[PDB]
Amino acid sequence: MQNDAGEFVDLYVPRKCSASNRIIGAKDHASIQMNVAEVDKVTGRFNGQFKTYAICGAIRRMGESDDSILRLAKADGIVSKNF
Amino acid sequence: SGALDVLQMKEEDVLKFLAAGTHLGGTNLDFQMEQYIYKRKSDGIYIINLKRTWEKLLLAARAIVAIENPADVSVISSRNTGQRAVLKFAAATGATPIAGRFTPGTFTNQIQTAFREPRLLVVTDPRADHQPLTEASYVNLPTIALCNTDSPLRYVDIAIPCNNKGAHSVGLMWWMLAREVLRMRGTISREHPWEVMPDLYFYRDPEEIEKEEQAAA
Amino acid sequence: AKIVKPNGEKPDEFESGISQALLELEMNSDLKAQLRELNITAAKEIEVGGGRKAIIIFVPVPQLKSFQKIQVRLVRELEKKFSGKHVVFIAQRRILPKPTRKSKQKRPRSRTLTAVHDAILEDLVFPSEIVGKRIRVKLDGSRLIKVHLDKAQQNNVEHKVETFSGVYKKLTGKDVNFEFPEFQL
Amino acid sequence: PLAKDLLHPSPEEEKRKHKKKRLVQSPNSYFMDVKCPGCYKITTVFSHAQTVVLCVGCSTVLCQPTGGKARLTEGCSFRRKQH
Amino acid sequence: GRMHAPGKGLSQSALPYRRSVPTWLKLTSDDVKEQIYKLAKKGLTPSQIGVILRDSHGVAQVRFVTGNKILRILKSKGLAPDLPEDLYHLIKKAVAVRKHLERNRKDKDAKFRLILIESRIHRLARYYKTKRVLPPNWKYESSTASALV
Amino acid sequence: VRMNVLADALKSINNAEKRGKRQVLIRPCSKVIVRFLTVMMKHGYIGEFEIIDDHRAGKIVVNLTGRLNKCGVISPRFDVQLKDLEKWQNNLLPSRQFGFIVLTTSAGIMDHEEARRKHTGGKILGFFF
RNA sequence: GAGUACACCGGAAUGAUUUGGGCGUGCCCCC
RNA sequence: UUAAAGUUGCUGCAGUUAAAAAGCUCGUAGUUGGAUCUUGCUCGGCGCCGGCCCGAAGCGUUUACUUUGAAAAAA
Repeated sequence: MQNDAGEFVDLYVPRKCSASNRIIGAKDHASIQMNVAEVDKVTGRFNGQFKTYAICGAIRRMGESDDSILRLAKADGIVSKNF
Repeated sequence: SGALDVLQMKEEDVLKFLAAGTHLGGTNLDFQMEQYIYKRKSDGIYIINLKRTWEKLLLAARAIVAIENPADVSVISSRNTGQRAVLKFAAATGATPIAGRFTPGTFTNQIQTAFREPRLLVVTDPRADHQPLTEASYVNLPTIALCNTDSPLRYVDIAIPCNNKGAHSVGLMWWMLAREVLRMRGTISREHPWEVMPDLYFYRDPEEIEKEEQAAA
Repeated sequence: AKIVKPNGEKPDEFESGISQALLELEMNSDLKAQLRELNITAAKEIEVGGGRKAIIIFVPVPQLKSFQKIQVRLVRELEKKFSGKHVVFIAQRRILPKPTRKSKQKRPRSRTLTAVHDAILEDLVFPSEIVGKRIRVKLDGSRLIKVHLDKAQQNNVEHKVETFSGVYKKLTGKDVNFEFPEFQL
Repeated sequence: PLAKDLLHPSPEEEKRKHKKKRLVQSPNSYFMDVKCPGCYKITTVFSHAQTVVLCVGCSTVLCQPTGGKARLTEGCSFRRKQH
Repeated sequence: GRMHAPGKGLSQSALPYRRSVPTWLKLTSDDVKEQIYKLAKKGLTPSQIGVILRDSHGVAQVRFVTGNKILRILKSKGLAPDLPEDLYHLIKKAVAVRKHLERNRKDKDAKFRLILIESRIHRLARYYKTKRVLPPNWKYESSTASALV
Repeated sequence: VRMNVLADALKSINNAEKRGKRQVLIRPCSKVIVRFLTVMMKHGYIGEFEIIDDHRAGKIVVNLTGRLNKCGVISPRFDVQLKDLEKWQNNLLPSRQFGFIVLTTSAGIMDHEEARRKHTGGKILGFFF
């Protein structure tokens, strides 16, 4: 949140879920810090950099986190295109 | 697995799948497994599509190798079908095993002796291990469950569709998941057959243990 | 020749030349039993995107059904005469104004803007009839209508979709792309 | 599911759905063409014929009314035809 | 749902998208118009004429081959009945039900059905009076069927 | 039976937004409805949307995002003035820094701030925040 | 004229000759 | 007597079990009702050679809604 002065005033900004585009509260303990390791294109070993995501707890509790992770892998191209 | 052609069925993994039986499942449909499947046939056995199983096995391997320290990966089993497989999986990778009678409050109650704060959970079966999935809600634990056609999809993050009722299927898939994570860690090459034994991760009954050790030397 | 006008304007020399081309085709071929009592109203010049061009043929409404059954050979004859200009047949309908309170007999709904545009889009693609239409409303506010056509008569129509888009952009001003579904039919 | 595409479905689930509940109005009927083996010419009969239909010439009946599709007389062949 | 019934039904015609005379059909407007003329001289309802046409003679819909529907042509001649077919069928059903009541006196359910039918015919007759189809002096009583069956 | 088509459309898209579905089917369609989501999509609350154009009342499929809280209607359509607009947005909105009121106006169906800055008003339709 | 297969002509390819039919336009009858 | 009374609820209450939906149906007012339709034809002016444009006597769907003005006693 900004103001009329021109500097930041809020204490911190919360994260965003990557499926329903909602925030994760400070007392919601079902959040995910999933990282998927992308590899080198000619060898296949781990390079060093990660690829992080976040899914809120209500999507887990309904049970659609797996297809959400599959769609994010489809968008990032980590999983195969035809599948 | 990526568009690069180094991480697919070479010639023999599909043959091992058809020999073990990781392709045919139960007899009831699930609404979260409507795409990891092809068709119900006569005798009522649903057939799981295999490339999707391979892609989520690569996805689970990537999620395991993505974290730097392997000592805080809790592998969980309670059923007698996969007691040996998770123990030798933790021996091969360096994971922390729990085999038989998972204690409630292991991740929640902190003053007890059996306490652990891990970072990743790897579950053999969602229906049998419904208690680690409940304890994975209160603390931020992502999970991977080797799911079936008759397994509810609750509090799960990566689902690998397979028949987790035969000992050969679970032993082979735990073994090749260990193979994939040691290949991605940078210790095992893809060019040569390194393999120790697919039967080395297999659970077997004491009666067949007795009769085959009496028949053999 | 065979060019008629509702008002008092003599047709220009280009449309007169294409009319004399129509008269030498009817004098050439043995179609004089039915093309003799048919007329062409007007034509225009359309500069589509790229190095191509196209023409629109205005046909009056009450004998359009006579033009439908002979359309399959006239288009081929005008491509064999001059292949550097794609031809289409468009029925000419006028648009009556809205009945505002500033300004009379009732305006029929066959002459309204939506009906005229629907009939023009229907008559624009004769060898492939419309099987479905969807409308895209883009983020800036502009609209986009996509047209689905049947799988029949695809070998000679797929190279005309840019010309169809150019004609419909020139006449109406709405961006239209064409697609070919195959699973339903 | 969470993210199911409604822009274009597979034709299989289009065929399982009810005709009013489809994405576009498509009937579940067609026109068929049958002929008597003892006769010579071809008559076009609707699929739900709903009444006793006779070929002109008064030789043989063709269809019998049922609850759904009409029962064809034996020895008569039909073709699925598209306009 | 229904008007006088508690049940709900989803069963009606579903006309296709495409508005075109089919290519396999080899009939113009004039011969099918003359066939409609002949079956009107037979003495059928527009529903019966339409189902006979689409059953035997291979037409998708008359509205897609002619410029209008059946009843406008039937009123363009002038032999179409002064009583519309819906309200005529309601009178026929009502007089059949009433004739069932003068022999079965102790039948309350059939009396209830007759009350529902009289409600239907009044509700349709006020619409036909509103749309200026019938004379305003026309009304239906319990003993007026011999003038209009 | 169905009387307020916009109320049914906004109840359906509110249920779809609550359950996290990315797309939803709206069975009838109107110019007032497509203008209402034109206002919403110009304001950035939603994304792309198609119109299933057929020979009946059309169908609308939308590409929802997570920037939407609630869609509502005001039934029946009360008329407002420029004086009473602040009375409506004081008790109909969660805050004075965001959220909009869509009302029918002779200059076009549009939000409350444009109607304030061109000095006209009319009958009310609904709200979104 | 038959319409399940047949007895035949006028256009058009090469001066003169003519290539199996059916009406459900796409698969059905005689080899 | 007013606020607290969101215990008179138009904003803004309740009707399975605390106060409560007629036994059920039909039925005239009253209420609420599906989608679609994008300005011109007798007198004379700021200019000019029988004339161009503009101005205008006359007319150019009625309603609700919305916006600007008038008229609106003082305390």
